[PDB]
Amino acid sequence: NLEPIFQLTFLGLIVLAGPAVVFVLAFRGGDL
Amino acid sequence: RGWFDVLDDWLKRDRFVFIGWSGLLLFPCAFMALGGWLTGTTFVTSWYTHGLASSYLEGANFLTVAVSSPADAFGHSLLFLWGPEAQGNLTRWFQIGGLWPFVALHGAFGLIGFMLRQFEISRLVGIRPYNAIAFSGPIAVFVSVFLMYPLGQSSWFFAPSFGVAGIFRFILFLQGFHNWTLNPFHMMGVAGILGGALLCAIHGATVENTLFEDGEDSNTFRAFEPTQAEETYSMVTANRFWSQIFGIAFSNKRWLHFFMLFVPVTGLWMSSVGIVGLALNLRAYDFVSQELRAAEDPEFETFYTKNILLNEGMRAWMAPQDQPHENFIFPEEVLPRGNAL
Amino acid sequence: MFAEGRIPLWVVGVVAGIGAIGVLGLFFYGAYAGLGSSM
Amino acid sequence: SIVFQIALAALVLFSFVMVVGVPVAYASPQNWDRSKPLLYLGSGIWAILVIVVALLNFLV
Amino acid sequence: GTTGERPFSDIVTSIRYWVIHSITIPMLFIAGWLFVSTGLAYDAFGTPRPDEYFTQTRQELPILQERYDINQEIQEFN
Amino acid sequence: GGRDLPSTGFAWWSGNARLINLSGKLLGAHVAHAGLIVFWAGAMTLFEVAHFIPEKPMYEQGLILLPHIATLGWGVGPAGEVTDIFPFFVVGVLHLISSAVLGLGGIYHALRGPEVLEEYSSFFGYDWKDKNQMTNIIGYHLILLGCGALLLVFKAMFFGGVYDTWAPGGGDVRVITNPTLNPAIIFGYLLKAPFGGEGWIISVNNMEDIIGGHIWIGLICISGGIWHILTKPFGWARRALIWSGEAYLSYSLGALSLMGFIASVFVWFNNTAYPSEFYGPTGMEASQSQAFTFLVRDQRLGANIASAQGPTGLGKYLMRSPSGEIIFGGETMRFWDFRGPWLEPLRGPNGLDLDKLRNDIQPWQVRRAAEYMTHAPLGSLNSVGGVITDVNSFNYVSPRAWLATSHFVLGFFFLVGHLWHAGRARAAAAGFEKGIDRETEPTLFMPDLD
Amino acid sequence: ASLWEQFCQWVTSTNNRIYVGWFGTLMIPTLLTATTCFIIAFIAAPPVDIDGIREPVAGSLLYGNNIISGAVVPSSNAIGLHFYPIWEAASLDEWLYNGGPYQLVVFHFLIGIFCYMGRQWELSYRLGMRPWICVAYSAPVSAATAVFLIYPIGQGSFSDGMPLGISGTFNFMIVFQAEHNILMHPFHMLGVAGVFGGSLFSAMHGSLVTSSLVRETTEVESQNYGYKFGQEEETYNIVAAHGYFGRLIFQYASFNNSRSLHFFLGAWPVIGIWFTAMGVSTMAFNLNGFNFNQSILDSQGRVIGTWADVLNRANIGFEVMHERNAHNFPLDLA
Amino acid sequence: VTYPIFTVRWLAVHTLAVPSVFFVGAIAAMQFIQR
Amino acid sequence: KLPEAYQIFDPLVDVLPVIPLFFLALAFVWQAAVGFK
Ligand code: CLA
Ligand code: CLA
Ligand code: CLA
Ligand code: CLA
Ligand code: CLA
Ligand SMILES: CC1=C(/C=C/C(C)=C/C=C/C(C)=C/C=C/C=C(C)/C=C/C=C(C)/C=C/C2=C(C)CCCC2(C)C)C(C)(C)CCC1
Ligand SMILES: CC1=C(/C=C/C(C)=C/C=C/C(C)=C/C=C/C=C(C)/C=C/C=C(C)/C=C/C2=C(C)CCCC2(C)C)C(C)(C)CCC1
Ligand SMILES: CC1=C(/C=C/C(C)=C/C=C/C(C)=C/C=C/C=C(C)/C=C/C=C(C)/C=C/C2=C(C)CCCC2(C)C)C(C)(C)CCC1
Ligand SMILES: CC1=C(/C=C/C(C)=C\C=C/C(C)=C/C=C/C=C(C)/C=C/C=C(C)\C=C\C2=C(C)CCCC2(C)C)C(C)(C)CCC1
Ligand code: OEX
Ligand SMILES: [Ca+2]
Ligand SMILES: [Cl-]
Ligand SMILES: [Cl-]
Ligand SMILES: [Fe+2]
Repeated sequence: NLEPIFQLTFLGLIVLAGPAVVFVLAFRGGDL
Repeated sequence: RGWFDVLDDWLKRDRFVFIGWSGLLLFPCAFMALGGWLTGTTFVTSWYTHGLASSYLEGANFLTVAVSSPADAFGHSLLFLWGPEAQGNLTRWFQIGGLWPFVALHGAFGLIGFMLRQFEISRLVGIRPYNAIAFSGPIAVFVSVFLMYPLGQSSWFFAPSFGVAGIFRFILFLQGFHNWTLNPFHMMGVAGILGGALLCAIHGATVENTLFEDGEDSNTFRAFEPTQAEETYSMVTANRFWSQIFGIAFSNKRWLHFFMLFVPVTGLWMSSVGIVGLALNLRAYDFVSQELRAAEDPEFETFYTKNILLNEGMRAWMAPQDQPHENFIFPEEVLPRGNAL
Repeated sequence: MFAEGRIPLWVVGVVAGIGAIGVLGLFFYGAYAGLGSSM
Repeated sequence: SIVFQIALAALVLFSFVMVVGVPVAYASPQNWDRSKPLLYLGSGIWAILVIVVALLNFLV
Repeated sequence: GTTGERPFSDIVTSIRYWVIHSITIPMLFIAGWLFVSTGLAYDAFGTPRPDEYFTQTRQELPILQERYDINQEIQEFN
Repeated sequence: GGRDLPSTGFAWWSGNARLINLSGKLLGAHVAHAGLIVFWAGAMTLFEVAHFIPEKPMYEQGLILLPHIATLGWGVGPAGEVTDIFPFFVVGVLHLISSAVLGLGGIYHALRGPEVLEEYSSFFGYDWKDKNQMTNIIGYHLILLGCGALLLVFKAMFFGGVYDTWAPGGGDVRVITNPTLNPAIIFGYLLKAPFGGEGWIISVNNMEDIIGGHIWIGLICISGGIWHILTKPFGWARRALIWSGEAYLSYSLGALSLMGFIASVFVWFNNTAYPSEFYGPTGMEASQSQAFTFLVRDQRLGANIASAQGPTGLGKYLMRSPSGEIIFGGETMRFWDFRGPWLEPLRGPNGLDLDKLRNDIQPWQVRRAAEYMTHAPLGSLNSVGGVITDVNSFNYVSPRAWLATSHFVLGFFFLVGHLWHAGRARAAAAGFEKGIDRETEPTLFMPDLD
Repeated sequence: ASLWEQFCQWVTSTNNRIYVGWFGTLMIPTLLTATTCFIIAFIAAPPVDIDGIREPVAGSLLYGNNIISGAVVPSSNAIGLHFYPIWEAASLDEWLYNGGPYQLVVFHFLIGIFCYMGRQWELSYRLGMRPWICVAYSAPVSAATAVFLIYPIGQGSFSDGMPLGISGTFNFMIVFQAEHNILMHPFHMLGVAGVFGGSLFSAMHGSLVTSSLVRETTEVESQNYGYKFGQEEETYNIVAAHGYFGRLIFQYASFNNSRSLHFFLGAWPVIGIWFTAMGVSTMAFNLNGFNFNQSILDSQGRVIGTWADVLNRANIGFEVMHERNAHNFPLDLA
Repeated sequence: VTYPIFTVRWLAVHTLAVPSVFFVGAIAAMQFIQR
Repeated sequence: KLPEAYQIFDPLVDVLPVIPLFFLALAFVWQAAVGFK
């Protein structure tokens, strides 16, 4: 089916969201 | 410079992984043992030796994989790949349990190599070799349990299988058939291990809670320097604390650390002596006086006699599956069991 | 990234840890599917 | 009924955008002049989104 | 305190290590995969496939009993 | 405030200790964590709703939040059958959205808001030594907790009532009209032995007592809130206690450990605030049900269960408790204190009544006993139900088991945390939390013990 | 000044050979009570009807037990979790027959050990120490509380508490395995790691310190006399021990900070024991070890055994025999 | 600067890591075997 | 299950509750990016 596929897409977007925030702050020079 | 000394120089170089002469024995043998165990638990079955699946390939998990002991039909055959059983056929060698002696023997020689490494490095750096002496404990356990016990028994089949649930099976087997808990030598082993853990905990905590104020941070870890000459914690305060709490205390640091070595090592050695006994079925199975009294007096019950009954039940119910080569056939009506259960 | 020519070590750590978490998740998923799943 | 699904997906997309932006906006004092109003704006919009969804729950 | 070799952090933060390994590591992963998925592991190690634990003529455990002739015994077990 | 070891004296792994004196940053951390709590509530509720089969009992489906909502009287009717799935969904949604708001506020305070609040406002600024301000915050929060208790009371009285498993005609959502304000009962609950047959407050067995105790709790909490707003700690309290942020944390940790232990016991034993309709049987209930199931079966087969002696000479089906009551035989003799709505119609003044056992047992009671016996809170860590020697085909672990185990573990580790922080708070107040000063090592000025 | 102040000064005095303290004012009476009763009962208690089936079990030496088989027997299953003090028995003989000594001893012992942990904190405070030895002690206390209090509570009877005897301990363990599969419980696995590793680290630390002792003696006298009580100079060479160990495994795996090393020595067994205590405490609520019975099926659907199935056979054998007369109904729920 | 690439350490690293990754790929593949 | 209008985002509700685990992980990620100062 597609339930694991959709589930994994949501999970991966979530997994990236946090590290993406940290990486953007580190690269653009925001306070950390 | 003779070739021997040139080799000695190369082997004893200061590198990330010290090799030494002992490494010649340790590293290939340790690698064989570890890779054999991983290979067996990943790919190799026990279907023909035990009638059991024992690898990830068959659906088992970390808790249920094992390099299982070889078939009981081989007695104490060393089961070389080129031996008369497998005759050089690697697949058959896997199927008959050749991996068990492979892992056991390479591990025994890797253990030898590791203790030789302890000796070699101690000699090179210029310290006393008490680490090797301490490691003799694990060596005694490995020799007694993985070599001496099965050699006393009918075959390697009754050796512990190199797996988590295999070890648990060995443990329960020793309880049910040998009453190993009742064995005074196991009792001394238990005392040694529990006392070693106690000593570890209490010493670590005592040191951490009698530290000297040597820094300004709430983080006291950065107030130590490995080259500092002075004690980093107060032995005097520690001694007073434990004297008033427990009644007695260490006053000699050297004695304390020697005791921390002595306790678990002595425990391992005593339990190894007990296992040697069990290899010959020389068990501390029973207290004859209580057995006789119970056989005559049907009102006499102790926790000892209860444990005997548990052992009887375990043997009868487990033997047919645990010893499939025996073709034990126990009809349902001969199985011992309590009421309603 | 923040410095040219090298990867930050923490970026490498995050990626490797995500991969390790993924392999562990795959093994735990496999405990419930296929062989060894009791079904 | 498809408008309800569209509003739901919009709310999830804007919640993702918010989850990403809000910590960066609060953690960049230098670009705080143009990210303080956006904050306001976005919050309002997110609020509006929730409201729409709620109403559409009873419309669908 | 370094015995001579390059520090690991240096190596694994370098571009070249990753150009090499973004290939080598997945290649080994998928080689192990294929080793399993082609059935090669079953044949190499003699491990039964799920349909070969029992046969239409042997319904019981194929426990070895012979001390030296295990090849024939295994082949008769199938 | 610094954000590294040299300027704070705390390592990264103790980095939150850096917040002890940054009141605004600490408020941000607290609000963001509250957001995490509310987020989990909402997300877990939505997950459970999504994974809910509304005609299969809740306890068979790994649900711990939906039973809480059902017990409150939302979405359930007689015997606990799920009427409307929408209230569960609304509770989950509301928590999720407010969690978003709480997280935003916590992030604001932790990341951009003022570092400390004391020079911005006297009302929200606080100092740990400010005994008056600390008691003011206790007072505000005591008022809020009293409000929450009265919210439960209002739901039970005027907003549809709560689920009463003891309801006549069958357990059902009913409106509590006569809560017991009688202080004798309410506070004699607190005086009952924490042992078998008494069960200190775990033994509360009727929604009237629960609602009346909550009315009392609301009044006590609100009056204590006002008391602490308008007073400062007395001399005895000032002399006995440590007055510091870590000390207050340690006190709360002790409190939390106590509460966690109590909740684990509560869910394990109590079937009133935790109806077995939603949480499944208690272990005691399941044992009693097995005894009842086989009493009924053997009686239908013709066994005279009154006079049948078992192998030991005690009655197979019935026996006496040590105080004389007629109870189920077998090992379940230990569980004779059990009371459940399906068993009490057969209990007389002396215990189990032979006449009711012989001609009052209903088919629904037989069905309930079978269900409860087969859902005994026994199960493996990988959720294989039954006794541990059973095989893999029954995927069940009681919610009571999950809740009791988790809350016992949390209670213990919060006792450990209390010990850690109480010891540290004392040592820091006395000024030796960083080690023994070599110059003034106290033991060196102490006489030798012998 | 006042009589109360003088008493306070006495109880909290760091000059007492044994520190008393406020926690001591509870520890000492309760521990002495538990000890006196334990000795008397172990020697001379009559048999106890542990299973509540009028099948009394002889625990004391005078009734035919040796030291290994003797025990203070847990109170009767008929009592369950009821409070059974001496004054609730019609006679001392009744109290003894139903296992009252077990309850007396256990309750006093548990009060005493919690007060012992409090007393450890108290003395560390009086001596100006850091306060966390009692935290390490909370691991054994947690385990003892699990086996004497929490497990009986979850199971609904003090009859299911660990007996106060050697063979009784073994019986407890065997039945616990039969009913909960503790071996296959990861918290017990962590406890085993805790104790095996604690012994490993004890041996390792002791051996490295002993190996790196500074020469201060001759080959005739004990090297222990090289250390003098109350010296600040270090009695061993930690840098030489680090050199050895970092070459035994590799450099970065060896501690060179004694403080971090001793923190690790404290933390490892303590955490392991906390986990195994929590394991016992949660199996008290019958959340048992892993059950992989019949997890592996062949393609047709026949079960292929694993070592877990063999372990289950052993567990069943233990289970069907335990308390052989106590069960009337087919499921061991209580 | 300019350290050797291949060493005894390199060999000790790979001797373990390389079969480890191969085995992990094999076990991953195992996860999707059906009976 | 979820009421009918919402079962397009069933696979998102399936993963929502584990998010606080990721926050705990993100704390360590952030500390790793700052070099664990
Ligand atoms: C509930 C968990 C929690 C919370 C609420 C906090 C909160 C805080 N910590 Mg912290 N910490 C934690 C766990 C937590 N910590 C853990 C587990 C560790 C061990 C790894 C630490 C170790 C630690 C150290 C070493 C320090 C702190 C510090 C701080 C404070 C400053 C934060 C900062 O400036 O860094 C900035 C980080 C960022 C800007 C990265 C982005 C973070 C954002 C908030 C991510 C949010 C994502 C979210 C999905 C977006 C939703 C927004 C909206 C749409 C809803 C702050 C109040 C510092 C301090 O004490 O200040 C003096 C400090 O030095 N902590
Ligand atoms: C316990 C939680 C808590 C506490 C103690 C504070 C405290 C503070 N906040 Mg903050 N905040 C919070 C949560 C909290 N906040 C949350 C969840 C958000 C996200 C919406 C915010 C977003 C926020 C912003 C953007 C700002 C503050 C500011 C402030 C400071 C000034 C307060 C003030 O005078 O405004 C006035 C107070 C009122 C007008 C009272 C209104 C009460 C609320 C809003 C209405 C609802 C009341 C409710 C019924 C009571 C119970 C709540 C219920 C959920 C149980 C102050 C120290 C300001 C600041 O730092 O100044 C420099 C500021 O800029 N907060
Ligand atoms: C979380 C809520 C909360 C908190 C943190 C506090 C905190 C405090 N209160 Mg309190 N209080 C509250 C709610 C709260 N209160 C409510 C709701 C009321 C209304 C009834 C009161 C009415 C009140 C009064 C009249 C007083 C306080 C006082 C105090 C201060 C010292 C009291 C003390 O030492 O504690 C601990 C208690 C003791 C040290 C006395 C010993 C109590 C017994 C011996 C403990 C035994 C308990 C037992 C083991 C547990 C079994 C449970 C049950 C069977 C009893 C302290 C800061 C005192 C103060 O300073 O005045 C401003 C004070 O005189 N409060
Ligand atoms: C409300 C409860 C509470 C609060 C507010 C605090 C707050 C604090 N504690 Mg504390 N503590 C608590 C409960 C609490 N603690 C409990 C219950 C224990 C017993 C275990 C402790 C034991 C403790 C110790 C030993 C120390 C503190 C310390 C501190 C300070 C800094 C801690 C820090 O930065 O965290 C950083 C966060 C981490 C390093 C991450 C820890 C991760 C844990 C160990 C595992 C998480 C397991 C969890 C169940 C999730 C499982 C994951 C699974 C999926 C794999 C800080 C003020 C330090 C201190 O004393 O400061 C002066 C310190 O040394 N605490
Ligand atoms: C009180 C807390 C609690 C309780 C009682 C439950 C109970 C349950 N959950 Mg749940 N959950 C929780 C919190 C809780 N959850 C949290 C915080 C999350 C966010 C991650 C979730 C997300 C979640 C999902 C997605 C699912 C569940 C499911 C379930 C059911 C199956 C349980 C299971 O097999 O898990 C397995 C057991 C384990 C994995 C063991 C966990 C052991 C931890 C690591 C203990 C930590 C030890 C200690 C605290 C370490 C710190 C100490 C330190 C000092 C060293 C069950 C009723 C399932 C279900 O059936 O849905 C309907 C399901 O799919 N939960
Ligand atoms: C058999 C044999 C042999 C040998 C071999 C070898 C030696 C090999 C090998 C091998 C190997 C050597 C393999 C390996 C492996 C591995 C693995 C299988 C792994 C794993 C893992 C994991 C799973 C991990 C996980 C984790 C954890 C849990 C923690 C944290 C995270 C991580 C992820 C890290 C020869 C040929 C000689 C001959 C014949 C016989
Ligand atoms: C500060 C800090 C921190 C912390 C943080 C936190 C703690 C947080 C949080 C937060 C939060 C707490 C959040 C949140 C959120 C939420 C959201 C964002 C939401 C939403 C929404 C939505 C979108 C929904 C939707 C839906 C609906 C409507 C219903 C149906 C279903 C669905 C889901 C679809 C850390 C540690 C990192 C570190 C650094 C510092
Ligand atoms: C709602 C409810 C109810 C009610 C309840 C109540 C009414 C309650 C209460 C309660 C209370 C009213 C409580 C309490 C508490 C207390 C505590 C918990 C305490 C304490 C203590 C302490 C902690 C102290 C300490 C100390 C000492 C000992 C001395 C020195 C100083 C210090 C502070 C350290 C009932 C059951 C009816 C039913 C169910 C529901
Ligand atoms: C409600 C909702 C939402 C929200 C979400 C959120 C709220 C968020 C988030 C998120 C997050 C919050 C994420 C995260 C993450 C993470 C991660 C993935 C991590 C990690 C990792 C690691 C692997 C680490 C590692 C390490 C360690 C720990 C050791 C050392 C260092 C290192 C770094 C190596 C959305 C929008 C979806 C949509 C709608 C619904
Ligand atoms: O009591 Mn001593 O162990 Ca506890 O599981 Mn039911 O109960 Mn009797 O049968 Mn098996
Ligand atoms: Ca779904
Ligand atoms: Cl027994
Ligand atoms: Cl029974
Ligand atoms: Fe030491």
